Amino acid sequence: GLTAQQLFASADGLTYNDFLILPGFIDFIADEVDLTSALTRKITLKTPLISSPMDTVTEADMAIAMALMGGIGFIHHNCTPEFQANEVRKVKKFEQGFITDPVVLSPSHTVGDVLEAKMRHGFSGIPITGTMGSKLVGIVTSRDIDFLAEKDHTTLLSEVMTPRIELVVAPAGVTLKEANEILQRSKKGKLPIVNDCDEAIIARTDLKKNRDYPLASKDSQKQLLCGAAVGTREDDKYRLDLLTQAGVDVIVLDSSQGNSVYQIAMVHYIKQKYPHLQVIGGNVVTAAQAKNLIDAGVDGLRVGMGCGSICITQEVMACGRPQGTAVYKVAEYARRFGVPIIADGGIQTVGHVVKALALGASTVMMGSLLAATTEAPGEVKIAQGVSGSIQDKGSIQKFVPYLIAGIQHGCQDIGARSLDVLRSMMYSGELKFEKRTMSAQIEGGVTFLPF
Amino acid sequence: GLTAQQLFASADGLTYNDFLILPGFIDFIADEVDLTSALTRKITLKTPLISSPMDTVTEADMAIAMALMGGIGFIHHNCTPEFQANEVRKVKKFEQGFITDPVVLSPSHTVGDVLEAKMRHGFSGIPITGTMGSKLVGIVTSRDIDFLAEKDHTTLLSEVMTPRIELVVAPAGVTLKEANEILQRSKKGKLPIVNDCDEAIIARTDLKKNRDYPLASKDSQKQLLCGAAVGTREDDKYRLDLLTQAGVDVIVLDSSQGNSVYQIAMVHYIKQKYPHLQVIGGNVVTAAQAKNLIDAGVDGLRVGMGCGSICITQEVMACGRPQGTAVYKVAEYARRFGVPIIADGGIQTVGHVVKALALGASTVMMGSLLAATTEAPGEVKIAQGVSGSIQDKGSIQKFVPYLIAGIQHGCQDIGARSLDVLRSMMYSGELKFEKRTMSAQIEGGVTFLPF
Amino acid sequence: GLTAQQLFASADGLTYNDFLILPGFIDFIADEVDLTSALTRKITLKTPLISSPMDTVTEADMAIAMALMGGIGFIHHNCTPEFQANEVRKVKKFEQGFITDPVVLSPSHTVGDVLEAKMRHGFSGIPITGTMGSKLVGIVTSRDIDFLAEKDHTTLLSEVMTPRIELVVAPAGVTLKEANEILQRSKKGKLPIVNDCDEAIIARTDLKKNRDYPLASKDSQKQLLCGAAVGTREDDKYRLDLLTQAGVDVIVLDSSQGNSVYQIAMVHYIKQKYPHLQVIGGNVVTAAQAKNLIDAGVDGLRVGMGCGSICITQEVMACGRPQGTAVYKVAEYARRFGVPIIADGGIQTVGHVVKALALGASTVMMGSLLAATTEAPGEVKIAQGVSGSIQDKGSIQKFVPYLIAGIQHGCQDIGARSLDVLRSMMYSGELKFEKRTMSAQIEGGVTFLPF
Ligand SMILES: NC(=O)c1ccc[n+]([C@@H]2O[C@H](COP(=O)([O-])OP(=O)(O)OC[C@H]3O[C@@H](n4cnc5c(N)ncnc54)[C@H](O)[C@@H]3O)[C@@H](O)[C@H]2O)c1
Ligand SMILES: NC(=O)c1ccc[n+]([C@@H]2O[C@H](COP(=O)([O-])OP(=O)(O)OC[C@H]3O[C@@H](n4cnc5c(N)ncnc54)[C@H](O)[C@@H]3O)[C@@H](O)[C@H]2O)c1
Ligand SMILES: NC(=O)c1ccc[n+]([C@@H]2O[C@H](COP(=O)([O-])OP(=O)(O)OC[C@H]3O[C@@H](n4cnc5c(N)ncnc54)[C@H](O)[C@@H]3O)[C@@H](O)[C@H]2O)c1
Ligand SMILES: Nc1nc2c(ncn2[C@@H]2O[C@H](COP(=O)(O)OP(=O)(O)OP(=O)(O)O)[C@@H](O)[C@H]2O)c(=O)[nH]1
Ligand SMILES: Nc1nc2c(ncn2[C@@H]2O[C@H](COP(=O)(O)OP(=O)(O)OP(=O)(O)O)[C@@H](O)[C@H]2O)c(=O)[nH]1
Ligand SMILES: Nc1nc2c(ncn2[C@@H]2O[C@H](COP(=O)(O)OP(=O)(O)OP(=O)(O)O)[C@@H](O)[C@H]2O)c(=O)[nH]1
Ligand SMILES: Nc1nc2c(ncn2[C@@H]2O[C@H](COP(=O)(O)OP(=O)(O)OP(=O)(O)O)[C@@H](O)[C@H]2O)c(=O)[nH]1
Ligand SMILES: Nc1nc2c(ncn2[C@@H]2O[C@H](COP(=O)(O)OP(=O)(O)OP(=O)(O)O)[C@@H](O)[C@H]2O)c(=O)[nH]1
Ligand SMILES: Nc1nc2c(ncn2[C@@H]2O[C@H](COP(=O)(O)OP(=O)(O)OP(=O)(O)O)[C@@H](O)[C@H]2O)c(=O)[nH]1
Ligand SMILES: Nc1ncnc2c1ncn2[C@@H]1O[C@H](COP(=O)(O)OP(=O)(O)OP(=O)(O)O)[C@@H](O)[C@H]1O
Ligand SMILES: Nc1ncnc2c1ncn2[C@@H]1O[C@H](COP(=O)(O)OP(=O)(O)OP(=O)(O)O)[C@@H](O)[C@H]1O
Ligand SMILES: Nc1ncnc2c1ncn2[C@@H]1O[C@H](COP(=O)(O)OP(=O)(O)OP(=O)(O)O)[C@@H](O)[C@H]1O
Ligand SMILES: O=c1[nH]cnc2c1ncn2[C@@H]1O[C@H](COP(=O)(O)O)[C@@H](O)[C@H]1O
Ligand SMILES: O=c1[nH]cnc2c1ncn2[C@@H]1O[C@H](COP(=O)(O)O)[C@@H](O)[C@H]1O
Ligand SMILES: O=c1[nH]cnc2c1ncn2[C@@H]1O[C@H](COP(=O)(O)O)[C@@H](O)[C@H]1O
Repeated sequence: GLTAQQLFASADGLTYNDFLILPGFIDFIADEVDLTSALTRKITLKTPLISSPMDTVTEADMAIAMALMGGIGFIHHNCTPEFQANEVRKVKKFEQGFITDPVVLSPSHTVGDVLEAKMRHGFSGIPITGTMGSKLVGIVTSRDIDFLAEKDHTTLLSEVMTPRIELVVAPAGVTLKEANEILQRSKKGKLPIVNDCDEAIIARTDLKKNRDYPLASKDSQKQLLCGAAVGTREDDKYRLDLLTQAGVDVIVLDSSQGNSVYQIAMVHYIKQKYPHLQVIGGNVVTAAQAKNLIDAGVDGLRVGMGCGSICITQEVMACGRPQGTAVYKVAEYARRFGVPIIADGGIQTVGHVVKALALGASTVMMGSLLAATTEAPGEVKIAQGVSGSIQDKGSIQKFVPYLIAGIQHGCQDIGARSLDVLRSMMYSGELKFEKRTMSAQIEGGVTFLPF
Repeated sequence: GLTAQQLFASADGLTYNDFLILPGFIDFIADEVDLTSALTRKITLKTPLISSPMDTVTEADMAIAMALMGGIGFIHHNCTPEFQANEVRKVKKFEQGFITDPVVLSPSHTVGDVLEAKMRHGFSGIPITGTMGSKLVGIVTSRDIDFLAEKDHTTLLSEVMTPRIELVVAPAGVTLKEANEILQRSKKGKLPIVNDCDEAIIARTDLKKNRDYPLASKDSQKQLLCGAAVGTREDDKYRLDLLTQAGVDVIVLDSSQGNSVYQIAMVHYIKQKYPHLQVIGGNVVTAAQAKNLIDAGVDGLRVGMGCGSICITQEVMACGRPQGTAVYKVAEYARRFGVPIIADGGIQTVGHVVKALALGASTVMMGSLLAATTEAPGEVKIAQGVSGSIQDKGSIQKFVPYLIAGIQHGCQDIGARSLDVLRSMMYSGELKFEKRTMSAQIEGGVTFLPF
Repeated sequence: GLTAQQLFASADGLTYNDFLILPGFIDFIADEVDLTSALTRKITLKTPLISSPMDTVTEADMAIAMALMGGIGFIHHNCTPEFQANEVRKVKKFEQGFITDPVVLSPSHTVGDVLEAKMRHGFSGIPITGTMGSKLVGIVTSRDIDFLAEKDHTTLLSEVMTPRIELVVAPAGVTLKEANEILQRSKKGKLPIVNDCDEAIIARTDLKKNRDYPLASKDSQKQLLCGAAVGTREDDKYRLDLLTQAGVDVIVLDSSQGNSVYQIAMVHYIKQKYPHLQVIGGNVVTAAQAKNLIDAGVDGLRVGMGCGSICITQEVMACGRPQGTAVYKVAEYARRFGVPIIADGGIQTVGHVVKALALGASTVMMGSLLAATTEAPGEVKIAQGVSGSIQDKGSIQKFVPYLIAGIQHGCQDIGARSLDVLRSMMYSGELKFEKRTMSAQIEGGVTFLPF
């Protein structure tokens, strides 16, 4: 076949469908290939898959799911800054380990107020001055509240709490694993971490979820990694603070055409106000474009212009690049400076994901391929997109594993035991390509139900 | 408008789409109308809706769901008798109240065996001679087993059980509400009901589910009502016993054409071997047909021939009846002997359900309208059906409430405050009808998403 | 429901799809219903089904098949009279019992001539003056000829015949059953029936075929009943003789509109030149039309005008009648004089056949429904038909039994144990009908594969 360099020296407009990969020597099982990949210069993920920040794709629910499956979710603009910050708060509060700021109450409150807290925040389990300085009086939970009816709005916590002397508690200074051990071998669900003066909390739901989700992408504090997209205008500097107060780990600068003085200024702003925050540059399709955002200190580069399944940018603008050529030509340069690429748009099926991953992309952000799932949101001003529709596609819980299995099988029967080794062979020529004619693409095709 | 008698005196082939109902005097809210209806002569349901016993509709999962929503599910033939009995067992074991036959173990077993029981039967909580005579040694549960790894298959229950002296227990003789009270005000999930000699169990999951499902159709023992369809041949008499050992409450005799000596013999067999079982006659579309099955002592009558969304019986047979005319003409006679009718086939939307309910049907069985949901099964020999397909329709949990809301709104704006009063007015003329021409049906029609 | 008289008193244009039959009391198995029916006043058939004489439906092969399945075949006009007579000869020679005119040879012939006879006539087994007066010299057959190669065209029958002294033979005067017994208990295939002077033949193939085809419609001489369609012009009187020399049993007078002086003249000609030949009148759709052909002495009446699946007669002519109304109104009168009716055109599926049989038709003739089968032929001048096409439909051997099964099931679940009792009930009101609206026909409908 043809090496990547020889394939892309043709100067043709090679998208993904314009070439294939010649298979290799299988030497391992379909479940042994490692999918480890980097979302950012200082964030590593188990699943290279990402969810694109669009109004009908990525909100708190999709971010929760995609962080549980080892990926990540980026939240969108079509909402108020307060709404975006609230969604990020939900994402980071889904699974938390140390519950350092419970929904605390004072013994003067009422079971009706406990029910109100259950509705508004979701938790029926809340410890009972009503601040993070109160020596425990007790705890309330579903098993203390549930049977009460017609009397909740008139019953003090006095009649239903658990007096602390009956509680099991732990000291302030024990590590998380030790607190988990004390919780596990206490046959109870909540272990308040208390100070020597008797003034955080760890739950069992977090451990059950750690069981249920082996690949969940968690931070150093056992909270789901979350990201957010911040614009380039002046107003964006209040949105950025309102959200970074929520602790977003990575931000993608949202812009159709990335290379500009404006995004460079926004970078120089972020990388000087919050030096520990990780940034992703704007959509570039050229090494000359990416040079500026790399010199600006950016840690990752979104790649793709006009190749979206919902994007008519080429039609309306006469600018862009073929998807696969852009991805290869940009990643071959970004790789020189440790900057992950993200192939955005153009991905219709798992073969496209595998092609993009082999072409240099350290991760892959997808849009419409993830839309219409049960977790997705919903049930002059020249335009650049179409208000399309997609058929129902089920839950991410069932869908993402299909993609992971497909990528692993592809790596198996292409001969790569890891997504790093795959790229190594590609950049060393041990992996081979061949172009496809329209008749060949016709040949390679055809009630289909993969699961 | 036209009374029901005057409408059906026309002798025309009036299906549901061939007439409408003139609205009346609204005097109440959309949520005040009562939907109480009888599935059988001695079974009353909260939701008149039923799920038809077909290979791609009704299995254990669908029956569980439809019993939770106040309806009922009938299990099909396309499987072994053992499979059908197992499915009925699952349905009756989903929510049980008194757990009279737990998955009991002996202290000589192993945590690996507890995990095996969790996988095969589903419960991780099981009490520990290992029979229903053992004085309790302890109990095991997720909070006793979960943290164990690489040692489960070599650890006796000695290291992990809860010694009984630490357990809370109750005496044998307390009523279910008292046992529930002791469980609720003990802050624990399992209360073994023990004899005075210290040799059943009630869980908290049943009470949580009773909270979550107010309208769940439960028997006198707090187990979901379940049904099964048994044929008419000689072999069916072993299937009938193998399933009635599971405690099916109601049986529908499955046959295209009901009136026959064969179904009469099967009736006379059931109603003399298991006199307490309730039977539903075969598909009849005529009062003369229904006379025989009524005199045979049957308690309910399935109605509908050739009107199924997947049925080509008229095309292949030249026999049947128009759906609405059959339903009215048969129910007007069955009503004379307290026998509920079931309108089967011909129902595409909620208006059809409302029409059938107004026409006399005490309940309504549906096929394709419920197919393709997340809960449904799957992902010469002259034929009478087609292997069709349906688009995804989501979960029953979300779908059935749409139907209940629609039927309630229909009753509201037709002026009926209950499904009994609706039928009373219909049979007394206070409810009025009018025929529709093809142009009128064209007029009354038209991206649609009801929820 | 509605009696036939009340249904057809509506004066509407009721085709088959415009009403249904209400079911009744099943009292027997699906294979117990008798399908005996009369093709003509003096021909009774086991299978009411007939094949219509059209260029693309009925030739020798189709007639052979449809006579084997208990029906009959009528041969067409689109060919020379010699061709039609030859086709009838093939039909009557397919299975023959007494082979009274074998392909006889003289011992001076050659094995090459035996092969030539095998190719031209089909039989490799022929007895060896070479006329029906020769005292047998021997017989030749595949087992005497097959191994010979490169020498067949130069070998006399002397080297290969079976000398008569080695043959088993029977006397002239034995009945067919006795000769068959002698053949069966002789362990050989051909038994020459010889005169006392030692000057017919029976094969084992005829007995094997009598085994394989229990319902085959055979004449009094064990030859397949065959028919032919003869025009009404002057030239047709030579075609009639050229074919009646072949022994056609029944003739259908082919004409779009039957009632005319020309067809009456043709009747009066046939019924006076060949008084033993049975005739079928021209297409009538009215009792006033049928009166003339009945008084002309006709023995059967083809019914149907403009209702063919390939006929545009109404469109081009403004004349005809609705199919079901015509069939009922004509058969109710013809029945008065023992004349079978034949419902032609309008039968799309088995339900149509059942409806027609219930309506009075003693038989039914089909066109396109039988076209495209493996047995069918092929692989100003105002027009009245269209050169349409049909999808492949398999062999008659498999397809006819499906129709028998369907008609029998229809009779079962409509409550008729015989096609005579069905008609008797219909004419006495024990069978009931109901009209269908367009919405009802829409309801009763829907990858379908009946076998
Ligand atoms: N990459 C793709 O495939 C693609 C294609 C089309 C659209 N999109 C997405 O749709 C959106 C379109 O981005 P956009 O750049 O058009 O929107 P934008 O909000 O960044 O800006 C819109 C217009 O204002 C300009 N602008 C940017 N920052 C400005 C500032 N601070 N002051 C003044 N003008 C400023 C832009 O150059 C552009 O002309 C983004 O979400 C983009 O990612 C993506
Ligand atoms: N009413 C409708 O809308 C409709 C239409 C078509 C099919 N169906 C369903 O499809 C199936 C078809 O039922 P069916 O009656 O054809 O199937 P079946 O298994 O009851 O019997 C098939 C055939 O055998 C006969 N039969 C019945 N019991 C028999 C016995 N004990 N011994 C011998 N023969 C016996 C029947 O009369 C029929 O001819 C059923 O599930 C029926 O409900 C329903
Ligand atoms: N039954 C149906 O639904 C239907 C409808 C249309 C056509 N067909 C078939 O197509 C063909 C059409 O028949 P057709 O009557 O048009 O053809 P035909 O050859 O019988 O006669 C054609 C014309 O000649 C006339 N004619 C017939 N015999 C005559 C005679 N002896 N002397 C003088 N004139 C004579 C007829 O009246 C007609 O005008 C037949 O095979 C008919 O059965 C059937
Ligand atoms: N309470 C609690 N403990 C956690 C959570 N996540 C990890 N831990 C604990 O932190 C330690 C990490 O163990 P791992 O097996 O590596 O856990 P993991 O979350 O699957 O993997 P990592 O994210 O790589 O740590 C153990 O003591 C875990 O019980 C969490 O969400 N809640
Ligand atoms: N109580 C509490 N839980 C929090 C908070 N923030 C995040 N969580 C997470 O809430 C998750 C579920 O804990 P709980 O709400 O107690 O769940 P539970 O044990 O099923 O309790 P109930 O909701 O009473 O049924 C855990 O993963 C916690 O990390 C917080 O402020 N308070
Ligand atoms: N443990 C347990 N108790 C139950 C169950 N169903 C009902 N009960 C108890 O039986 C009594 C019935 O109370 P209801 O409010 O009528 O319960 P429901 O199941 O919603 O309604 P019904 O089915 O009409 O009894 C109460 O004491 C319930 O707690 C069940 O599944 N499990
Ligand atoms: N233990 C037990 N439960 C049963 C049995 N049959 C039905 N159940 C039902 O199982 C349901 C769930 O109870 P549990 O198994 O305790 O569920 P849980 O409290 O979530 O406990 P885990 O399954 O250990 O997580 C209840 O509604 C019981 O009625 C049985 O034989 N044993
Ligand atoms: N020999 C012969 N058979 C005839 C004739 N007319 C009809 N048949 C039929 O031919 C059919 C087949 O008989 P055979 O020709 O002997 O068939 P076979 O036994 O397979 O013999 P081979 O053709 O030699 O293989 C029988 O059903 C006969 O009735 C005729 O003139 N001669
Ligand atoms: N050689 C020969 N004998 C036949 C044929 N048909 C019937 N026979 C004989 O004639 C007698 C009639 O027996 P049946 O059982 O009535 O035969 P069938 O053809 O199945 O039925 P029928 O047509 O009613 O005579 C028996 O002696 C048969 O062997 C035939 O095609 N060939
Ligand atoms: N540390 C503790 N020591 C003693 N009792 C406690 C402690 N924490 C909570 N409790 C009380 O005992 C129960 C401990 O179990 P847990 O906190 O998991 O309850 P829960 O949330 O109701 O369980 P579930 O949600 O699974 O029904 C609580 O319901 C509660 O009222
Ligand atoms: N009657 C009892 N008295 C004392 N301890 C009990 C009793 N029944 C069970 N236990 C032990 O204490 C716990 C009681 O809570 P429960 O039975 O609901 O646990 P669980 O099923 O693990 O809860 P969950 O499934 O909601 O996490 C069990 O985990 C168990 O091992
Ligand atoms: N009456 C007879 N007596 C003795 N031999 C006979 C007689 N008729 C035919 N034969 C010879 O013996 C064989 C008798 O069997 P039969 O006539 O069925 O042969 P066949 O047609 O070759 O059989 P098949 O076609 O099944 O292979 C013939 O092949 C033949 O040459
Ligand atoms: O509204 C729009 N107009 C044009 N391009 C868009 C729009 N919204 C998102 N995009 C881009 O198109 C991508 C979607 O690619 P997809 O995975 O093929 O759906 C996004 O990740 C953005 O880069
Ligand atoms: O396979 C089949 N052939 C013909 N009728 C069927 C078949 N299966 C089920 N039916 C009938 O058709 C009904 C389905 O009606 P639906 O609600 O309109 O789908 C069932 O309840 C049965 O009465
Ligand atoms: O060429 C034609 N033009 C008009 N009618 C025809 C023609 N050929 C046959 N017919 C009639 O149409 C019938 C076919 O009916 P079918 O079974 O519905 O195909 C035949 O039996 C004839 O009565």
